[PDB]
Amino acid sequence: EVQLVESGGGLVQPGGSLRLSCAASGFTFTDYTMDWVRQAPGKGLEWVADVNPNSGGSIYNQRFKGRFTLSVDRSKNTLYLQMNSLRAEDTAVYYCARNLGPSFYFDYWGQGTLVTVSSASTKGPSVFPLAPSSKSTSGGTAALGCLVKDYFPEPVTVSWNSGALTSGVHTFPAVLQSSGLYSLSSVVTVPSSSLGTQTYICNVNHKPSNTKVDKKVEPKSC
Amino acid sequence: DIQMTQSPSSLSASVGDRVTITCKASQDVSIGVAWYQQKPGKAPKLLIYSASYRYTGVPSRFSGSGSGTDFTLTISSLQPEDFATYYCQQYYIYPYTFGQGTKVEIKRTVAAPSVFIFPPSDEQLKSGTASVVCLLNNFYPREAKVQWKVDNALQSGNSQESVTEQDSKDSTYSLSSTLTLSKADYEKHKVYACEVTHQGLSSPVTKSFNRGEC
Repeated sequence: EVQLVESGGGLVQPGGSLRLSCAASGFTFTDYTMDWVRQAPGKGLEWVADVNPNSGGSIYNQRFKGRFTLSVDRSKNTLYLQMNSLRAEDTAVYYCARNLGPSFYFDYWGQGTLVTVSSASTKGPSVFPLAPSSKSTSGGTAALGCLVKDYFPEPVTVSWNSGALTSGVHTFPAVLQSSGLYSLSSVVTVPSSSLGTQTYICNVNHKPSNTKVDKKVEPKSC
Repeated sequence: DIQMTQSPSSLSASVGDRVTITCKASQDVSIGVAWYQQKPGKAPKLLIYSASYRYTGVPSRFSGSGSGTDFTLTISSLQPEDFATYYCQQYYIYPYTFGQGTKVEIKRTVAAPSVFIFPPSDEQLKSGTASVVCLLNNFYPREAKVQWKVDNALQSGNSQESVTEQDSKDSTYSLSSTLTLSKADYEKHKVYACEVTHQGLSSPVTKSFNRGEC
Protein backbone atom coordinates (compact mmCIF):
# COMPACT_ATOMS: atom_id res chain seq x y z
CA GLU A 1 0.00 0.00 0.00
CA VAL A 2 0.99 3.64 -0.52
CA GLN A 3 1.46 5.90 2.47
CA LEU A 4 2.86 9.33 3.30
CA VAL A 5 3.29 10.18 6.96
CA GLU A 6 4.08 13.73 8.02
CA SER A 7 5.45 14.73 11.40
CA GLY A 8 7.25 17.62 13.04
CA GLY A 9 4.37 20.07 13.18
CA GLY A 10 3.76 22.04 16.35
CA LEU A 11 3.75 25.41 18.08
CA VAL A 12 6.54 27.90 17.38
CA GLN A 13 6.83 31.63 18.09
CA PRO A 14 6.80 34.24 15.31
CA GLY A 15 10.30 34.19 13.81
CA GLY A 16 10.78 30.67 15.12
CA SER A 17 11.94 27.59 13.23
CA LEU A 18 10.59 24.13 12.52
CA ARG A 19 11.37 21.07 10.41
CA LEU A 20 8.61 18.91 8.93
CA SER A 21 9.31 15.37 7.75
CA CYS A 22 7.52 13.14 5.26
CA ALA A 23 8.18 9.39 5.38
CA ALA A 24 7.22 7.73 2.10
CA SER A 25 6.56 4.02 1.54
CA GLY A 26 4.75 1.62 -0.78
CA PHE A 27 6.29 2.88 -4.01
CA THR A 28 9.61 3.67 -5.67
CA PHE A 29 10.24 6.99 -3.91
CA THR A 30 12.75 8.08 -6.57
CA ASP A 31 10.38 7.51 -9.51
CA TYR A 32 8.37 10.63 -8.67
CA THR A 33 8.78 14.18 -7.39
CA MET A 34 7.39 15.22 -3.99
CA ASP A 35 5.54 18.35 -2.92
CA TRP A 36 4.17 20.24 0.05
CA VAL A 37 0.77 21.92 -0.10
CA ARG A 38 -0.68 23.89 2.79
CA GLN A 39 -4.08 24.95 4.06
CA ALA A 40 -4.55 27.72 6.62
CA PRO A 41 -7.48 27.23 9.07
CA GLY A 42 -10.79 27.41 7.22
CA LYS A 43 -9.06 28.47 4.00
CA GLY A 44 -8.22 26.94 0.63
CA LEU A 45 -5.18 25.08 -0.71
CA GLU A 46 -1.82 26.64 -1.58
CA TRP A 47 1.06 24.87 -3.33
CA VAL A 48 4.32 25.31 -1.40
CA ALA A 49 7.16 23.54 -3.24
CA ASP A 50 8.33 20.53 -5.25
CA VAL A 51 11.54 18.49 -5.05
CA ASN A 52 13.06 15.80 -7.27
CA PRO A 53 14.55 13.02 -5.05
CA ASN A 54 16.98 12.01 -7.80
CA SER A 55 18.75 15.33 -8.35
CA GLY A 56 17.68 17.17 -5.22
CA GLY A 57 16.48 20.03 -7.39
CA SER A 58 13.54 21.97 -5.98
CA ILE A 59 11.00 24.55 -7.14
CA TYR A 60 9.40 26.91 -4.63
CA ASN A 61 6.32 29.10 -4.57
CA GLN A 62 7.35 32.78 -4.73
CA ARG A 63 6.72 34.08 -1.20
CA PHE A 64 8.30 31.04 0.49
CA LYS A 65 11.74 31.56 -1.01
CA GLY A 66 14.09 32.56 1.77
CA ARG A 67 12.38 30.82 4.66
CA PHE A 68 11.41 27.36 3.39
CA THR A 69 13.99 24.79 2.27
CA LEU A 70 13.22 21.40 0.76
CA SER A 71 15.58 18.43 1.09
CA VAL A 72 15.37 14.65 0.83
CA ASP A 73 17.05 11.53 2.21
CA ARG A 74 16.98 8.96 -0.58
CA SER A 75 18.04 6.36 2.02
CA LYS A 76 14.88 6.54 4.14
CA ASN A 77 12.36 7.69 1.55
CA THR A 78 11.89 10.87 3.58
CA LEU A 79 11.32 14.47 2.56
CA TYR A 80 11.98 17.52 4.73
CA LEU A 81 10.66 21.06 4.83
CA GLN A 82 12.91 23.32 6.91
CA MET A 83 11.13 26.48 8.00
CA ASN A 84 12.68 29.65 9.44
CA SER A 85 11.50 33.21 10.13
CA LEU A 86 7.96 31.87 10.52
CA ARG A 87 5.11 34.38 10.28
CA ALA A 88 1.64 34.22 11.81
CA GLU A 89 0.36 33.77 8.25
CA ASP A 90 2.30 30.48 8.05
CA THR A 91 -0.08 28.84 10.53
CA ALA A 92 -1.60 25.94 8.60
CA VAL A 93 -1.84 22.20 8.01
CA TYR A 94 1.02 21.16 5.71
CA TYR A 95 0.42 18.19 3.44
CA CYS A 96 3.00 15.99 1.80
CA ALA A 97 1.85 14.81 -1.63
CA ARG A 98 3.20 12.60 -4.42
CA ASN A 99 3.61 14.08 -7.92
CA LEU A 100 3.46 11.25 -10.49
CA GLY A 101 3.10 12.76 -13.94
CA PRO A 102 5.37 15.54 -15.21
CA SER A 103 2.52 17.95 -14.50
CA PHE A 104 1.73 19.44 -11.11
CA TYR A 105 -1.31 17.51 -9.90
CA PHE A 106 -0.90 15.21 -6.89
CA ASP A 107 -2.29 11.68 -6.75
CA TYR A 108 -1.64 10.89 -3.09
CA TRP A 109 -1.59 13.07 0.03
CA GLY A 110 -0.51 12.43 3.60
CA GLN A 111 -2.77 13.32 6.53
CA GLY A 112 -0.87 16.56 7.06
CA THR A 113 0.75 18.10 10.13
CA LEU A 114 -0.39 21.23 11.94
CA VAL A 115 1.98 24.19 12.30
CA THR A 116 0.87 26.95 14.66
CA VAL A 117 2.83 30.22 14.70
CA SER A 118 1.92 32.10 17.89
CA SER A 119 3.57 33.78 20.87
CA ALA A 120 1.03 32.17 23.21
CA SER A 121 2.33 29.56 25.65
CA THR A 122 1.43 25.88 25.56
CA LYS A 123 -1.27 25.01 28.11
CA GLY A 124 -2.82 21.68 29.02
CA PRO A 125 -6.62 21.37 29.26
CA SER A 126 -8.88 21.15 32.28
CA VAL A 127 -11.31 18.23 31.86
CA PHE A 128 -14.76 18.50 33.40
CA PRO A 129 -17.57 15.97 33.29
CA LEU A 130 -20.83 16.66 31.48
CA ALA A 131 -22.82 14.54 33.92
CA PRO A 132 -25.87 12.62 32.73
CA SER A 133 -29.12 13.27 34.61
CA SER A 134 -32.84 13.42 33.92
CA LYS A 135 -31.96 16.73 32.22
CA SER A 136 -29.91 14.88 29.61
CA THR A 137 -32.20 11.87 29.18
CA SER A 138 -34.79 11.55 26.42
CA GLY A 139 -36.69 8.27 26.72
CA GLY A 140 -34.40 5.36 25.94
CA THR A 141 -31.51 7.72 25.16
CA ALA A 142 -29.24 9.51 27.61
CA ALA A 143 -26.39 11.90 26.85
CA LEU A 144 -23.17 12.46 28.79
CA GLY A 145 -19.70 13.76 28.02
CA CYS A 146 -16.59 15.76 28.84
CA LEU A 147 -15.70 19.44 28.48
CA VAL A 148 -12.03 19.89 27.49
CA LYS A 149 -11.35 23.52 28.37
CA ASP A 150 -8.61 26.14 28.16
CA TYR A 151 -5.85 24.46 26.19
CA PHE A 152 -3.38 25.59 23.56
CA PRO A 153 -2.40 24.90 20.90
CA GLU A 154 -4.57 22.47 18.94
CA PRO A 155 -5.13 19.61 18.83
CA VAL A 156 -6.47 17.34 21.57
CA THR A 157 -7.68 13.79 21.01
CA VAL A 158 -10.58 12.34 22.97
CA SER A 159 -11.67 8.71 23.11
CA TRP A 160 -14.21 6.90 25.27
CA ASN A 161 -13.42 3.82 27.37
CA SER A 162 -10.00 3.57 25.72
CA GLY A 163 -11.56 3.41 22.27
CA ALA A 164 -13.96 0.63 23.26
CA LEU A 165 -16.91 3.02 22.84
CA THR A 166 -17.23 4.74 19.45
CA SER A 167 -20.88 4.64 18.39
CA GLY A 168 -22.95 7.65 19.41
CA VAL A 169 -19.82 9.73 19.99
CA HIS A 170 -19.58 13.36 18.91
CA THR A 171 -16.35 15.25 19.51
CA PHE A 172 -17.00 18.83 18.47
CA PRO A 173 -14.62 21.11 16.59
CA ALA A 174 -12.76 23.24 19.12
CA VAL A 175 -13.75 26.89 19.55
CA LEU A 176 -11.24 29.66 20.23
CA GLN A 177 -12.30 31.65 23.31
CA SER A 178 -11.58 35.34 23.89
CA SER A 179 -8.80 34.35 26.28
CA GLY A 180 -6.92 32.88 23.33
CA LEU A 181 -7.44 29.33 24.59
CA TYR A 182 -9.40 26.53 22.90
CA SER A 183 -12.31 24.60 24.33
CA LEU A 184 -14.41 21.71 23.10
CA SER A 185 -16.84 19.12 24.32
CA SER A 186 -17.11 15.46 23.47
CA VAL A 187 -20.45 13.81 24.07
CA VAL A 188 -21.88 10.36 23.64
CA THR A 189 -25.46 9.11 23.60
CA VAL A 190 -26.17 5.72 25.11
CA PRO A 191 -29.29 3.73 25.86
CA SER A 192 -30.78 4.85 29.20
CA SER A 193 -30.76 1.27 30.47
CA SER A 194 -26.95 1.23 30.41
CA LEU A 195 -26.27 4.30 32.57
CA GLY A 196 -26.05 2.68 35.99
CA THR A 197 -24.62 -0.54 34.56
CA GLN A 198 -21.74 0.76 32.44
CA THR A 199 -18.71 2.87 33.37
CA TYR A 200 -17.96 5.85 31.13
CA ILE A 201 -14.49 7.38 31.02
CA CYS A 202 -13.28 9.98 28.56
CA ASN A 203 -9.58 9.76 27.73
CA VAL A 204 -8.13 13.14 26.81
CA ASN A 205 -4.66 13.51 25.33
CA HIS A 206 -3.02 16.88 24.59
CA LYS A 207 0.33 15.92 23.07
CA PRO A 208 1.66 19.51 22.86
CA SER A 209 1.64 19.75 26.66
CA ASN A 210 2.38 16.05 27.06
CA THR A 211 -0.74 15.74 29.18
CA LYS A 212 -3.09 12.76 29.38
CA VAL A 213 -6.18 12.77 31.56
CA ASP A 214 -8.92 10.21 32.19
CA LYS A 215 -12.21 11.35 33.65
CA LYS A 216 -14.94 9.02 34.85
CA VAL A 217 -18.34 10.57 34.14
CA GLU A 218 -20.97 9.56 36.68
CA PRO A 219 -24.74 10.23 36.79
CA LYS A 220 -25.87 13.15 38.94
CA SER A 221 -29.01 14.52 40.58
CA CYS A 222 -30.36 17.60 38.80
CA ASP B 1 -1.40 34.60 -12.33
CA ILE B 2 -4.24 32.34 -13.41
CA GLN B 3 -7.26 32.47 -11.10
CA MET B 4 -9.61 29.50 -10.78
CA THR B 5 -13.12 30.51 -9.69
CA GLN B 6 -15.67 27.90 -8.61
CA SER B 7 -19.46 28.05 -8.45
CA PRO B 8 -21.53 27.59 -6.48
CA SER B 9 -19.67 28.30 -3.23
CA SER B 10 -21.93 25.75 -1.57
CA LEU B 11 -24.91 23.59 -2.46
CA SER B 12 -27.27 21.03 -0.94
CA ALA B 13 -28.55 18.12 -3.01
CA SER B 14 -30.53 14.96 -2.23
CA VAL B 15 -29.07 11.46 -2.33
CA GLY B 16 -29.49 10.21 -5.88
CA ASP B 17 -29.44 13.70 -7.41
CA ARG B 18 -27.06 14.69 -10.20
CA VAL B 19 -24.73 17.43 -8.98
CA THR B 20 -22.77 19.82 -11.20
CA ILE B 21 -19.96 22.09 -9.99
CA THR B 22 -18.25 24.65 -12.22
CA CYS B 23 -14.76 26.11 -12.31
CA LYS B 24 -13.81 29.09 -14.48
CA ALA B 25 -10.15 29.77 -15.36
CA SER B 26 -9.18 33.43 -15.83
CA GLN B 27 -7.52 32.40 -19.11
CA ASP B 28 -7.21 29.39 -21.44
CA VAL B 29 -5.57 26.42 -19.70
CA SER B 30 -6.45 23.82 -22.34
CA ILE B 31 -6.99 20.59 -20.38
CA GLY B 32 -4.49 21.09 -17.56
CA VAL B 33 -7.08 20.93 -14.80
CA ALA B 34 -7.53 18.51 -11.92
CA TRP B 35 -10.30 18.01 -9.34
CA TYR B 36 -9.91 17.01 -5.69
CA GLN B 37 -12.26 15.97 -2.88
CA GLN B 38 -11.53 16.88 0.74
CA LYS B 39 -13.59 15.42 3.57
CA PRO B 40 -13.52 16.89 7.12
CA GLY B 41 -10.23 16.22 8.87
CA LYS B 42 -8.91 14.19 5.93
CA ALA B 43 -6.33 14.98 3.27
CA PRO B 44 -7.54 15.84 -0.25
CA LYS B 45 -7.93 13.01 -2.75
CA LEU B 46 -7.40 13.26 -6.51
CA LEU B 47 -10.59 12.66 -8.49
CA ILE B 48 -9.91 13.89 -12.03
CA TYR B 49 -6.86 14.92 -14.04
CA SER B 50 -6.42 16.26 -17.58
CA ALA B 51 -9.91 17.70 -17.12
CA SER B 52 -11.79 14.50 -17.99
CA TYR B 53 -9.75 11.53 -16.76
CA ARG B 54 -11.17 9.81 -13.67
CA TYR B 55 -8.23 8.77 -11.47
CA THR B 56 -7.62 5.06 -10.74
CA GLY B 57 -9.96 3.69 -8.09
CA VAL B 58 -12.23 6.76 -7.91
CA PRO B 59 -15.96 5.91 -7.77
CA SER B 60 -17.59 5.90 -11.22
CA ARG B 61 -20.11 8.57 -10.25
CA PHE B 62 -17.34 11.20 -10.49
CA SER B 63 -16.54 12.75 -13.87
CA GLY B 64 -15.05 15.93 -15.23
CA SER B 65 -15.56 17.80 -18.48
CA GLY B 66 -14.53 20.99 -20.21
CA SER B 67 -11.45 22.58 -21.74
CA GLY B 68 -10.21 26.12 -22.27
CA THR B 69 -11.70 28.21 -19.48
CA ASP B 70 -14.86 26.37 -18.47
CA PHE B 71 -14.63 23.17 -16.47
CA THR B 72 -17.20 21.03 -14.72
CA LEU B 73 -17.19 18.24 -12.15
CA THR B 74 -20.27 16.01 -12.13
CA ILE B 75 -21.47 13.58 -9.48
CA SER B 76 -24.02 11.42 -11.34
CA SER B 77 -25.78 10.20 -8.19
CA LEU B 78 -24.87 11.93 -4.92
CA GLN B 79 -24.19 9.63 -1.97
CA PRO B 80 -24.21 10.40 1.79
CA GLU B 81 -20.44 9.92 1.92
CA ASP B 82 -19.95 12.63 -0.72
CA PHE B 83 -20.26 15.45 1.84
CA ALA B 84 -17.02 17.36 1.25
CA THR B 85 -15.34 20.39 -0.27
CA TYR B 86 -14.45 19.97 -3.93
CA TYR B 87 -11.52 21.88 -5.45
CA CYS B 88 -10.38 22.39 -9.02
CA GLN B 89 -6.76 23.25 -9.82
CA GLN B 90 -4.86 24.33 -12.94
CA TYR B 91 -1.44 22.66 -13.03
CA TYR B 92 0.49 23.78 -16.12
CA ILE B 93 1.24 27.37 -15.11
CA TYR B 94 3.23 28.20 -11.97
CA PRO B 95 2.20 28.60 -9.13
CA TYR B 96 -0.34 25.81 -9.91
CA THR B 97 -3.35 27.50 -8.30
CA PHE B 98 -6.40 25.85 -6.68
CA GLY B 99 -9.97 27.12 -6.77
CA GLN B 100 -11.61 28.34 -3.54
CA GLY B 101 -13.64 25.14 -3.37
CA THR B 102 -17.32 24.22 -3.39
CA LYS B 103 -18.96 22.81 -0.25
CA VAL B 104 -21.39 19.98 -0.97
CA GLU B 105 -23.94 18.96 1.65
CA ILE B 106 -26.60 16.24 1.47
CA LYS B 107 -30.24 17.32 1.68
CA ARG B 108 -32.18 14.78 3.72
CA THR B 109 -35.54 14.51 5.45
CA VAL B 110 -36.03 17.05 8.23
CA ALA B 111 -35.06 15.69 11.64
CA ALA B 112 -35.68 17.61 14.84
CA PRO B 113 -32.83 17.72 17.34
CA SER B 114 -32.97 15.91 20.66
CA VAL B 115 -32.07 18.53 23.30
CA PHE B 116 -29.96 17.84 26.39
CA ILE B 117 -28.59 20.19 29.06
CA PHE B 118 -25.63 19.85 31.44
CA PRO B 119 -25.10 21.97 34.55
CA PRO B 120 -21.56 23.02 35.49
CA SER B 121 -19.56 20.47 37.47
CA ASP B 122 -18.64 21.16 41.08
CA GLU B 123 -15.05 20.68 39.92
CA GLN B 124 -15.15 23.59 37.49
CA LEU B 125 -16.84 25.76 40.10
CA LYS B 126 -13.84 25.39 42.40
CA SER B 127 -11.88 26.66 39.41
CA GLY B 128 -13.73 29.98 39.46
CA THR B 129 -15.98 29.51 36.43
CA ALA B 130 -19.21 27.82 35.37
CA SER B 131 -19.87 26.45 31.90
CA VAL B 132 -23.42 25.33 31.09
CA VAL B 133 -23.73 23.11 28.00
CA CYS B 134 -26.75 22.54 25.76
CA LEU B 135 -26.55 19.75 23.21
CA LEU B 136 -28.69 19.55 20.04
CA ASN B 137 -28.27 16.05 18.68
CA ASN B 138 -28.65 14.50 15.22
CA PHE B 139 -30.71 17.06 13.35
CA TYR B 140 -31.26 18.45 9.85
CA PRO B 141 -31.14 21.02 8.37
CA ARG B 142 -28.02 22.57 9.92
CA GLU B 143 -29.75 25.87 10.70
CA ALA B 144 -30.79 25.97 14.35
CA LYS B 145 -30.97 28.73 16.92
CA VAL B 146 -29.97 28.40 20.55
CA GLN B 147 -30.82 31.18 22.98
CA TRP B 148 -29.63 31.16 26.58
CA LYS B 149 -31.72 32.62 29.38
CA VAL B 150 -30.65 33.21 33.00
CA ASP B 151 -33.67 33.87 35.23
CA ASN B 152 -35.51 34.71 32.00
CA ALA B 153 -32.94 37.27 30.84
CA LEU B 154 -31.65 36.74 27.29
CA GLN B 155 -27.88 36.29 27.23
CA SER B 156 -25.51 37.82 24.70
CA GLY B 157 -21.74 37.72 24.23
CA ASN B 158 -21.13 35.00 26.82
CA SER B 159 -21.75 31.83 24.80
CA GLN B 160 -20.12 30.01 21.90
CA GLU B 161 -21.30 27.14 19.76
CA SER B 162 -19.76 24.44 17.65
CA VAL B 163 -21.39 22.31 14.96
CA THR B 164 -20.14 18.92 13.85
CA GLU B 165 -19.47 18.26 10.18
CA GLN B 166 -22.34 16.48 8.42
CA ASP B 167 -22.51 12.78 9.34
CA SER B 168 -21.33 10.67 6.39
CA LYS B 169 -23.78 7.90 7.31
CA ASP B 170 -27.11 9.58 8.12
CA SER B 171 -26.43 13.17 7.00
CA THR B 172 -27.36 14.74 10.34
CA TYR B 173 -25.64 17.42 12.41
CA SER B 174 -25.12 17.93 16.14
CA LEU B 175 -24.41 21.18 17.91
CA SER B 176 -23.01 22.25 21.27
CA SER B 177 -23.62 25.67 22.79
CA THR B 178 -21.61 26.66 25.84
CA LEU B 179 -22.59 29.44 28.22
CA THR B 180 -19.70 30.53 30.42
CA LEU B 181 -19.91 32.70 33.52
CA SER B 182 -17.63 33.35 36.48
CA LYS B 183 -18.54 31.42 39.63
CA ALA B 184 -19.63 34.66 41.29
CA ASP B 185 -22.09 35.55 38.53
CA TYR B 186 -23.38 31.98 38.26
CA GLU B 187 -24.25 31.86 41.97
CA LYS B 188 -26.25 35.10 41.71
CA HIS B 189 -28.90 33.43 39.56
CA LYS B 190 -31.27 30.46 39.76
CA VAL B 191 -32.82 29.30 36.48
CA TYR B 192 -30.54 28.41 33.56
CA ALA B 193 -32.17 27.44 30.29
CA CYS B 194 -31.48 27.02 26.59
CA GLU B 195 -34.31 27.55 24.13
CA VAL B 196 -33.98 25.77 20.80
CA THR B 197 -35.76 26.62 17.55
CA HIS B 198 -35.45 24.42 14.46
CA GLN B 199 -37.47 23.57 11.35
CA GLY B 200 -38.26 20.15 12.79
CA LEU B 201 -39.74 21.63 15.98
CA SER B 202 -43.33 22.89 15.79
CA SER B 203 -42.54 25.12 18.76
CA PRO B 204 -39.34 26.15 20.55
CA VAL B 205 -37.98 23.62 23.03
CA THR B 206 -36.61 24.75 26.39
CA LYS B 207 -34.37 22.72 28.68
CA SER B 208 -33.55 24.19 32.09
CA PHE B 209 -32.51 23.55 35.68
CA ASN B 210 -32.24 25.30 39.04
CA ARG B 211 -28.68 25.93 40.24
CA GLY B 212 -29.50 25.21 43.86
CA GLU B 213 -30.89 21.81 42.86
CA CYS B 214 -27.96 20.84 40.64
